[PDB]
Amino acid sequence: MNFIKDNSRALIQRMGMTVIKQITDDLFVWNVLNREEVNIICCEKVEQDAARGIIHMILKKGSESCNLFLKSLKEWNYPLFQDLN
Amino acid sequence: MNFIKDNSRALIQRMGMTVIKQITDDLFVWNVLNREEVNIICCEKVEQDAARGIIHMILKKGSESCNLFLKSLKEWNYPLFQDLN
Amino acid sequence: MNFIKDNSRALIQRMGMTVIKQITDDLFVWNVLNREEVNIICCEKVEQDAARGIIHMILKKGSESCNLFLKSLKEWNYPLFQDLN
Amino acid sequence: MNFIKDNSRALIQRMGMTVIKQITDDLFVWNVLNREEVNIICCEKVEQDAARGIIHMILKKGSESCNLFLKSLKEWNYPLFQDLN
Amino acid sequence: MNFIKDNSRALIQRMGMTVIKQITDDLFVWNVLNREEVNIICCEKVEQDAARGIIHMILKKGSESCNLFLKSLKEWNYPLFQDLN
Amino acid sequence: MNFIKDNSRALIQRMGMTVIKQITDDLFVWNVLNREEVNIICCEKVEQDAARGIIHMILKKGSESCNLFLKSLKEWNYPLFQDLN
Amino acid sequence: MNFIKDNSRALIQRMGMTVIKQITDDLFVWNVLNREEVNIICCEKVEQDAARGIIHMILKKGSESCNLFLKSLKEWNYPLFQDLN
Amino acid sequence: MNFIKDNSRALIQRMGMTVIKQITDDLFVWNVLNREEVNIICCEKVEQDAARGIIHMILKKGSESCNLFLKSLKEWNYPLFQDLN
Amino acid sequence: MNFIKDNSRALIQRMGMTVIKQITDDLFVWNVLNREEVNIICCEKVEQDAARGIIHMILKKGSESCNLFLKSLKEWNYPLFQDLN
Amino acid sequence: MNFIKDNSRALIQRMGMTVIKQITDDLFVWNVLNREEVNIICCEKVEQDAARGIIHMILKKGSESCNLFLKSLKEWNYPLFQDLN
Amino acid sequence: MNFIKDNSRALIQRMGMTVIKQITDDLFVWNVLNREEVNIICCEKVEQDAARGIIHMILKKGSESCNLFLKSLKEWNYPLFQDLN
Amino acid sequence: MNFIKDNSRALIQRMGMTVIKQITDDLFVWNVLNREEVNIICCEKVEQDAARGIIHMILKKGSESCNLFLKSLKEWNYPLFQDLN
Amino acid sequence: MNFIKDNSRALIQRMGMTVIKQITDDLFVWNVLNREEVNIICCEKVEQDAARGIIHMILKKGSESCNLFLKSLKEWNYPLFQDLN
Amino acid sequence: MNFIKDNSRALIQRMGMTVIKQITDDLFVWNVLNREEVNIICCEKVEQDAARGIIHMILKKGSESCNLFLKSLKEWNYPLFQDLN
Amino acid sequence: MNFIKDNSRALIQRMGMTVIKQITDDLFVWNVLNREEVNIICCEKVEQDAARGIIHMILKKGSESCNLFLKSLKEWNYPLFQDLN
Amino acid sequence: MNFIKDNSRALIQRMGMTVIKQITDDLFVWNVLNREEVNIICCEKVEQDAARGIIHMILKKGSESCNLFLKSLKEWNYPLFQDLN
Repeated sequence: MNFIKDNSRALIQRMGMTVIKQITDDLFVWNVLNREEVNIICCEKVEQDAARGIIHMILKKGSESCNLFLKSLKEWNYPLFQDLN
Repeated sequence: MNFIKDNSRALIQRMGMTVIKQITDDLFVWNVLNREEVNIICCEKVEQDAARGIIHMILKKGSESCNLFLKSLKEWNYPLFQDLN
Repeated sequence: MNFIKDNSRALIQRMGMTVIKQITDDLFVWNVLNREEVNIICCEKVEQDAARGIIHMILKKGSESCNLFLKSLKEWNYPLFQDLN
Repeated sequence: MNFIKDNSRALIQRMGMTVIKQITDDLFVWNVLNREEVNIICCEKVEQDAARGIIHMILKKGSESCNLFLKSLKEWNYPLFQDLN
Repeated sequence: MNFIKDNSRALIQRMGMTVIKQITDDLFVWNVLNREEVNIICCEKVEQDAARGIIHMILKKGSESCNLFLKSLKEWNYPLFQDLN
Repeated sequence: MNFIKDNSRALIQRMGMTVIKQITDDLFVWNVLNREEVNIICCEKVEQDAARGIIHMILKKGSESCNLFLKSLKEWNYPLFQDLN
Repeated sequence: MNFIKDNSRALIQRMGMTVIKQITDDLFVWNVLNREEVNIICCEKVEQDAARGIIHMILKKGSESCNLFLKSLKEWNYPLFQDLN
Repeated sequence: MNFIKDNSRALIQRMGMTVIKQITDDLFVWNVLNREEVNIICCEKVEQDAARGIIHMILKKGSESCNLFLKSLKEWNYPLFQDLN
Repeated sequence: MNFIKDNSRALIQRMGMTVIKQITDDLFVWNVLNREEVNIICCEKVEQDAARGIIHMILKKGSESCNLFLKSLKEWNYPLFQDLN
Repeated sequence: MNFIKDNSRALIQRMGMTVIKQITDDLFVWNVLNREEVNIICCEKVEQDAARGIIHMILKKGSESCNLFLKSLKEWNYPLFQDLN
Repeated sequence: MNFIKDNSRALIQRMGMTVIKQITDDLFVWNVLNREEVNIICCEKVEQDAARGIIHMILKKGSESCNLFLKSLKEWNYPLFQDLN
Repeated sequence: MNFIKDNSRALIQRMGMTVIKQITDDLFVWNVLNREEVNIICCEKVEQDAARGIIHMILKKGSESCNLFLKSLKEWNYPLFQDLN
Repeated sequence: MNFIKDNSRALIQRMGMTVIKQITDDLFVWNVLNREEVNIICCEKVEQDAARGIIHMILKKGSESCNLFLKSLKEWNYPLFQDLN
Repeated sequence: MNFIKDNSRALIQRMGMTVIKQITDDLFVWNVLNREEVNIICCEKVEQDAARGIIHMILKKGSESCNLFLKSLKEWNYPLFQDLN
Repeated sequence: MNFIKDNSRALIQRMGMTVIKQITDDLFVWNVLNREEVNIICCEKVEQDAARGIIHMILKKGSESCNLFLKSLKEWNYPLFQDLN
Repeated sequence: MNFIKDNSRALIQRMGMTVIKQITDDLFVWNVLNREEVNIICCEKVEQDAARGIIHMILKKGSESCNLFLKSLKEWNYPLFQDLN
């Protein structure tokens, strides 16, 4: 995805932990991330580090699986994604 | 395996450490890698280096033992293997 | 132990940190693990990594000392060990 | 359980703390969760985090032990489970 | 201390947070634990984790300093220590 | 700063978390620490560890930026800074 | 760059890990460092070692690509770069 | 120092991380360890490994600089040093 | 190749190990280097020595096979190759 | 020693790094290994390689100095040495 | 041995260093290779060179001593020896 | 062979040691070179000298035995032999 | 330098890696060691070997360039250099 | 050259291998030494022997080609050449 | 020396590289071996070969200079020299 | 000796350099070969040539001095001498 890579500087900044545990919920229900790739993200204390944990697991997982993150970002935390565009 | 060799440039890139410790779990349970060939992989810090550690232990171990890696890659980290095809 | 090795793929998955700090309690009281081999396990953040930390310290410690783990798994977290069989 | 996994996005959202301390009561009386796996759940402040604490302790504990959660969800908080179906 | 080590499985279970903040009070007044070794114990949320925090700071601090814990356990929470013997 | 370095043993001891989240407020408003260097400090549980987190981010940030910490310590928690001198 | 080389003794000292993971974010978005040259930096535990990891990847990458580091150092951690001049 | 070397087996065992970050505070204020030799110690996860990190930096730093460690061990964690003698 | 030979003084200097293990990945997938000619390169500790290991295996392998190195250098580590021209 | 040589295949397998840094502690306190012969062992990443590092420094150091290893193996990691016999 | 000689082209290719240090362990315990004939093998950096080091020490050592290598290859690295046949 | 003789100026130049130890592997398995005619080649330090060692042992060994070298050069180091034609 | 040569037995012993990467920082900023003579030092695993790597690059580089090492040893690791005199 | 001949006793002593592989890089780029006259130098293990290998290939190659060595010695390893004068 | 010659079979066996680089340190500080006679010893890969390198440089260097080796062997690696007698 | 002469065709073939430097160690300690008759053997590069160097120095040195070779061949490299009989 070109969108996630170009906005990755702000998506590791303004994202926030309270939506990261909600986005990685929908990424697990849709069988993208397994349980142990959630525990890599959600166990890190700083919200910027868990934001680095998702995005580098998105960009390795194809381009069609980048969408299911971005569909989960337009549902949870829409005012970021409205301002991100 | 022709599949692992041709995709080895991307499989050392998009694989990720969180699944490498999960794939080398199933490779140990199925008696492919012993314990000391897991410690060569999982002790390396960069996730790209542990990805070079598995694949060069796969390609030396036959062709029928390449499958048990690839069966473990369609279970753990399927959105890579879906996008890898 | 043949039982721990064959189920090691699921025992690093469904085990959970809340019982790992309870199993390695009973492994320390029964003088299997010393204190520094508990700190290797319990300091790791992901619950799958501490689960890899116990099991690879069990399989190196004999076969009769594998039982004291498995006796501690039928006391703490029995619904796993009921479903594991 | 396929039911808990597919509805896990909504079950960490609409569940609520007042029933989570009541469901983990029945999970303790039926010897699924011990006391220390209740203290992992009930000590977390946000009701969404304790909801993530139960469900990831259910999915690791077999499939037959997923039912005793779901029997406790049709007794306590039935209007969720009526609307969940 | 042989007594604390042998009962450490139950002392991290039945102890309880409400006495752990009272025992580590008397351990601070008697100059065993400083303030920062109380903050390691009392900031942990689960009462079993703060119980692991005291006991592993007792067993490292000599054998004569194990007594001042045990004198503080026969004053605060005597019905445990009565049933512990 | 010679003042912060010489008193750093007591400033990681008597500082306290309730003022550390107030000092790192004024350090963020004055554009010294960004948001992610606050999350390194304030997410640590022990108040001595967050006190080690500020001071080692002060001493790396110049000498003129050490003052804005010390101006924020004479406003918030003056009875320490009165007794520190 | 003459500026980075002459200040490299202090830039491996006062830089700090919390900005190094933020600078190497902007170095990746601007296509200077790929992902595996971030994992060489950010996986090292000491903040001085990750600071040696960036700067020796800057000085090998041209002189015009030294600027994009220095533009990212005047945005993230400006009080260093103000005091560095 | 003959005292630190002979008790180094127990000083890497019973020391504990909560005092190691307090001893290496006083070792930095007294200009023995610089900042990067603290980051070698305090970034290691196991408390036994950070205890190996101090003592092997003491025994290389003279004999008169071994005292300032031992003066900092009779202030912080005296019940060890009382029982160590 | 005239380009690799003339810039070989800087290509053994500014190249870096983190891209050398990535370039020799693409050189192996495209059947230029076999596995044992990668192990000559990647096992050498200094990044300048592995850079001498690739280039002297390029210049012996034809001129049309020099391109596949240079195509792999415009993909991995482009800011060198941008500044190299 | 006939015991160490005959069991050297399993002692480089089931030993584990967490006890190797504890055995080479007691080997240093008893003046068998100096500091630089510990750094040969403990700096190697794989736990099997540090296990090869001790044993080949034992078998070169006499037969009476093989005992002090074996006394340190019956104290630290007794369930191996119980199962080793 | 006719088997080792005919497969020596692949046994210096697919063998791997992680099993070569494990095979030459069992060759030393069974008194085939002494210590200095292990140091000829295991000190070579490329895994293909240590594989040339074993096999040319096997073929000089009789035919009955070729078996103890091949018994150690059916225990360590069986998926090669399964695919080798 | 007319092909080896005419290209012998470049085959002692661009060949490389890493393939010379691989070609003389296949020349030994096919019973062309014995072991002592490999030790004449592979013990020479410069890769150009071992390249002079093979080719002058090829041209003395018939013309039909020149092919088995050239079949081993189209398998190992094909990009030379592609560019050699 | 007579001072470095006479104390070279202790300077390869008590120096330590954490200051060797800091001394060779200042030796690079002052244009004594280039980058590839740092990679010879800092890539060696044992701290005694990197200490042998600096000192034998000092004694070959003049006598006036021995001072810039010794000025960097009185800034970084002064308690050694205080005890060295 | 009179300068190289008179200082050849010290230039085979204080030169060092890490610059010899860097000087013979620039001697190859400037078409003085071909590849096989580098392999005579750089394959020798002792750094004094490779230093004898360059200088006796300089003094045979004219006097105007002695300069390109000496220009490469004032760029790489200037503190020798500063102290050599 | 009669002692070194008679024990030279075991001193090239049980000595070990980690003390050989420490003994040849003290042999250089005491002006026995120059730098180039250390590089003959320490550059050899097998620890038995560097042990042959010292002893044959001792026996050529007088009998009074054999002592300074043996004084350096009773300081570094005393448990050999205790068992050697 | 009739045994060495009749097996001299295989003893110059299967012997190997790693034991030849170990046999000529024991031949020197027992005052058979002096130092200069070791340097004739061990300086030859091919292991078959050093094997021709020992045996033709054995057969000239009596018959009772042939035994001390053969006693040193039943200690070092016994699996040859077991298969030689």
